[PDB]
Amino acid sequence: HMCDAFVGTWKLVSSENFDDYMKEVGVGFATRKVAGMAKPNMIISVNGDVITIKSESTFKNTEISFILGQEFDEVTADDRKVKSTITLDGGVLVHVQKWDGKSTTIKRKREDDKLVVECVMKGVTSTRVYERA
Ligand SMILES: O=C(O)c1csc(CCc2cccc(Cl)c2)n1
Repeated sequence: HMCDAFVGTWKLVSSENFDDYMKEVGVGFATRKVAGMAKPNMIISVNGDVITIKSESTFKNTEISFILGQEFDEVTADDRKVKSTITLDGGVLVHVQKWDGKSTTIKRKREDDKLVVECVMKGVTSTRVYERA
């Protein structure tokens, strides 16, 4: 029952500062523009100890499966090859990505009927709000 409130299909409804976040991560112009235009559906499911997060959009379809606290190698939608660890901290899913001596954290939180995604690198944050599909 660890992630019960996150499970489901969620659709993007708002975004703030995502272009700047992507600039900080190092994403190039054309990818930023097409990725920024995406309106992803995020699909979260749990089977035993294995969590799966899919993100589907006209930009890219991604899928990760993982066990909490257990690192995995990930190819991000922007084509970074990162070492990722996802943990639950106080009811927040905390997704840390390490690559080329850099780090970024993606937090996923349930707030009211929304699923809020907060993306941080260095002092640049982006907040993206999803609603049930
Ligand atoms: O709203 C989302 O699901 C969301 C926000 S950041 C993220 C990781 C994947 C990602 C996609 C495009 C550019 C970069 Cl730099 C990172 N996913």
